[PDB]
Amino acid sequence: YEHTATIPNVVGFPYKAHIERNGFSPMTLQLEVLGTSLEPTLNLEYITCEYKTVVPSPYIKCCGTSECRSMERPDYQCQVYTGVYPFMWGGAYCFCDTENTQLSEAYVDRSDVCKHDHAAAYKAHTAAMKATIRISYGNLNQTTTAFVNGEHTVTVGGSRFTFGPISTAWTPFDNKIVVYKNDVYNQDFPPYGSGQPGRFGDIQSRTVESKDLYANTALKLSRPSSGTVHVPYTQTPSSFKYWIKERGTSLNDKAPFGCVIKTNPVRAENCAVGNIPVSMDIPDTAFTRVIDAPAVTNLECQVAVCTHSSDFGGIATLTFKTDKPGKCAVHSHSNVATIQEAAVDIKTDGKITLHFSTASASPAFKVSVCSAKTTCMAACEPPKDHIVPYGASHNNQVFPDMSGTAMTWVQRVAGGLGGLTLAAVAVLILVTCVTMRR
Amino acid sequence: YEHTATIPNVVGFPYKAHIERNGFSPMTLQLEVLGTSLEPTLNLEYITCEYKTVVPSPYIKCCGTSECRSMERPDYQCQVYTGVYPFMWGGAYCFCDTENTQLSEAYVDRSDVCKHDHAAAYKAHTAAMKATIRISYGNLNQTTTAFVNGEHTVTVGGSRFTFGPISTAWTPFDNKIVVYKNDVYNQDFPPYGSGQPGRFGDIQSRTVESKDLYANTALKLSRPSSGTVHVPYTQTPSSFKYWIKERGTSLNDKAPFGCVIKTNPVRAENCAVGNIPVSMDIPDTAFTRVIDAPAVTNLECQVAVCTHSSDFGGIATLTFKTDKPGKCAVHSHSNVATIQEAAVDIKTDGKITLHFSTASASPAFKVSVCSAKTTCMAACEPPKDHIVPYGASHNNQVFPDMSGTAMTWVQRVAGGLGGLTLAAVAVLILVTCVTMRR
Amino acid sequence: IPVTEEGIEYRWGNNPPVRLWAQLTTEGKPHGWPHEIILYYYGLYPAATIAAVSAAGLAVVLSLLASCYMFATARRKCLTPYALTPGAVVPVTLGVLCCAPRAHA
Ligand SMILES: *[C@@H]1O[C@H](CO)[C@@H](O[C@@H]2O[C@H](CO)[C@@H](O[C@@H]3O[C@H](CO[C@H]4O[C@H](CO)[C@@H](O)[C@H](O)[C@@H]4O)[C@@H](O)[C@H](O[C@H]4O[C@H](CO)[C@@H](O)[C@H](O)[C@@H]4O)[C@@H]3O)[C@H](O)[C@H]2NC(C)=O)[C@H](O)[C@H]1NC(C)=O
Ligand SMILES: *[C@@H]1O[C@H](CO)[C@@H](O[C@@H]2O[C@H](CO)[C@@H](O[C@@H]3O[C@H](CO[C@H]4O[C@H](CO)[C@@H](O)[C@H](O)[C@@H]4O)[C@@H](O)[C@H](O[C@H]4O[C@H](CO)[C@@H](O)[C@H](O)[C@@H]4O)[C@@H]3O)[C@H](O)[C@H]2NC(C)=O)[C@H](O)[C@H]1NC(C)=O
Repeated sequence: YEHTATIPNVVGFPYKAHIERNGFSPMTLQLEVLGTSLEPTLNLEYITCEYKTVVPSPYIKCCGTSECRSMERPDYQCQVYTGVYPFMWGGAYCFCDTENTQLSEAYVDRSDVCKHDHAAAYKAHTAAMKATIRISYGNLNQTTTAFVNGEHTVTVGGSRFTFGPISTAWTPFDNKIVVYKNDVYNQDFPPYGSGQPGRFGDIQSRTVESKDLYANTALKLSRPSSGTVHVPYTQTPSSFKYWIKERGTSLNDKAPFGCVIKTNPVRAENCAVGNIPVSMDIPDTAFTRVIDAPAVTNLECQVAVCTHSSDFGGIATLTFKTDKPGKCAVHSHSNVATIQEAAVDIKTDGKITLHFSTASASPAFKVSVCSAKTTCMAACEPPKDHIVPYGASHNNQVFPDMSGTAMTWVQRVAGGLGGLTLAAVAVLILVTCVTMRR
Repeated sequence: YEHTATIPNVVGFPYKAHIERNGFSPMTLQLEVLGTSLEPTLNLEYITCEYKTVVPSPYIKCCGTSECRSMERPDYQCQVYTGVYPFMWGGAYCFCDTENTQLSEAYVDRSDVCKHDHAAAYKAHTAAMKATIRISYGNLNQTTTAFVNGEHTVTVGGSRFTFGPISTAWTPFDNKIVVYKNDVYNQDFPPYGSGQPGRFGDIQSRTVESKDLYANTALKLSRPSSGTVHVPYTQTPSSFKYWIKERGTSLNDKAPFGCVIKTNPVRAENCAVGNIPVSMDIPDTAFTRVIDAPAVTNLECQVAVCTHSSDFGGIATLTFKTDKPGKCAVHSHSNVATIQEAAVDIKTDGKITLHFSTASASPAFKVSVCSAKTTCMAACEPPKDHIVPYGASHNNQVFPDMSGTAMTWVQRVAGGLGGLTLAAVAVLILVTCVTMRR
Repeated sequence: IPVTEEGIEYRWGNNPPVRLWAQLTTEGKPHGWPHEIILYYYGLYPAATIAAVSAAGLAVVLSLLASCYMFATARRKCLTPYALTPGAVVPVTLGVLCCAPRAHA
């Protein structure tokens, strides 16, 4: 047998779907999502660490000179001086007055902890949403996971399900992503081969372990002063230690739809957007034949309380004329109220209790128990608590149906002057047919 | 200095870019593309091998009965049969005539050598084009690789090139990829969890070494015939060996724009479509000043042959009047004809030839040697060949613009017929004022 | 095999593939008479050369009548007012306008 439905995407919200077919009792399902990830389709543009400049020991020469080297290295820069007088610790050091040069050399590379802590820069062009729906019917509760696109298909017990494509294609990321340790940043990073000193991306390597480092940290190599032995230089500071402080927040603290952002297989888990379509394949050995079901006649419901609270704040009472005990399956044929627990146990006496939940002042929902229906009407009252710690179990709908007390006064003003308007027409119809001819 | 050009996307075809700024000599360039390989962003969805039906020796218990264990394998099929009589080689087997059961089981798993040869089903939704360009100017001759998008930047001599985004967004991969050994079949394979017996994908495991094998090959058992210790089983044969021989041709052998298709990081190299915008950053240490450049005057152009052949059919004797020996950089300025060698030397007497390649009956282009311009003209003839092994080296422009033989007869008719239509309009003013005034 | 202009590749047996492009030859004769210049543009684009020559033919017969229709209109406005009233047809105009009132009309 085949059946389709759509469920809203909010987590911790048991949805009920109703199945009707000729020759069997009606049956209700219970789909309830328990988690939802959203992994982008990554590719590392580059990776960023905190650099290390290695200035080796400066090589003097006491009589001759020396020349430049032109080695191959990321930000290599060496240049030789004229005659300097070292004067190390006791007396002089070359024992001349001039013609004693001092070659200086400096370069940069990646860190030593670059494989441990690092910012990782990715690109999010597509995304594949997973889910963790649990499924409840009869005496069967399972919990399966499935990629939410309209072709993957999973089986539960003796039935099979598949989940359609997500309605929208919205991402909390953008096409740019920065992953340091626990905080993806939605910032348009500067691209590869165009790093800027001081700002994020001063050193850039294509993957975690490779050659071909890229760096322009503006390394300048000045001239040594009077008679001490030191190699001085100047450099713009490490960008990556500015970005550890000057980072404002994460993206976990300014995500749009209230979604936590984990980091290690970079994720966007538990969003709240759109709705998910389903497809059912319940076989025939799950229903009950109509002979085995308990026959129900003469329904009549009668409300008691009905507050507007976000939980199941409403209790109804129903009467009936049965013939044998059994187990029915209730359902609501409106999006105004949602009856809880779906699986009542009918007995000999004609009296059961339910629990529903509305959001408007006057409902008009209609209840089917076992192939028999009736309609319920209530007069409801607003609650008192302003801030509640849990979510919303109803559907957001505020409209009195047709016969609420707030709309009954409308029909006693609409029929009043509207019935007097046609009476002013019916005078003119008589006048424009009697004394247009006499 | 900054300059933008749009090279065509033809593999193995030189392009001349020409730079003219204030004060310096005119300088040509010669960019040439060598290879172009685009790859989609794959992600494996399942892996298909052969299967291997395992079945153990059958179990016969002749004193009493037995029952099935009902474990969980992919296609685990137990069925116990009633009273048999085995007839082993020496006499009977189990010393009775009835009341003896026989437990027969068989199931399926993945093949032995599955990690060696295996089909793989990927997904093509984006692309990522790389290229390989020979850059030539002066004494600089290098070859680099870069991603073709507006974010990657390569340095060659001292400049910083950047190749723009592709005009089109065309991929010969539709959405989906099936790779076996050296070939992609442009297929629409069934998704993970919808295998069909005999058609492709009856064995779908999520990756190579993981668990959770999926298989529906319709493994049905039957009872042994009368008196032989065997076990019969019937099931539809291997789908994977259907696909090795029923495959017509890969996408390699029917790709649109001359593409060839490799397989290991699945890709499709040397595809000739669209055009690439570039961005140039040549510094001022590569040009020459107009002081050192030889001033060239008194240009003149005449041709002798002008064959329509595809390579460089056509010679051009060109004279001038110089003062100092030096070096020039020729170029055209119209897409009717293209000029070879781009940098020809000079001599005191003006006698230098050129090799153009046009594709029209009467070309009319214009040549600049060292900021010294002229035009040319030709009277071209068709060649006596039909099929050529090499490819073309001319932009297609079939239009004999304003001076040829095919234009002169048009100008005499339309300049001779139009002169007698407007002449009657002169008579329509000449006579009609004299009649009307009289 | 039809080799049109962009070439083919073809593989025979187990040899490497071979690519062959098509040259741009013809049968006519360029740079000559106006009747043999149409055949040069006939091997090149054989179906796009009839729709070109018809609009170069329709533009000739239409613009030739529209000069004579302006001649016969301007001929009429110089012969008519000398044809209403009884009077001579002034043979100075007879050399210019070969007037149909010749001899007894
Ligand atoms: C349908 O499917 C499930 C399969 O698991 C089965 O029903 C589940 O039963 C388990 C227990 O067997 C339920 O899990 C636990 O229920 C406990 C009972 O709740 C009481 O206490 C809480 C807390 O005060 C009250 O709010 C509540 O009103 C009850 O009085 C909980 O205490 C457990 O809490 C755990 O998680 C919370 C976080 O949510 C932690 O803070 C706790 O420390 C603790 O770790 C937990 O919820 C489970 O809820 C049931 N699932 C259902 C009903 O969907 C059934 O067997 C199966 N149906 C059939 C017919 O077989
Ligand atoms: C710097 O820039 C220059 C020009 O801009 C480039 O120089 C050219 O490079 C190519 C390729 O390296 C050269 O082509 C080679 O020519 C050799 C000799 O040519 C003769 O033989 C061929 C074949 O019959 C004739 O067509 C031709 O007219 C000559 O008579 C060939 O022997 C080479 O073939 C080799 O390679 C191929 C595959 O590549 C093999 O199949 C062959 O067996 C053989 O091994 C090749 O065809 C060309 O001659 C160079 N000069 C010019 C003026 O074009 C540099 O490549 C470039 N870069 C540097 C220097 O790094």
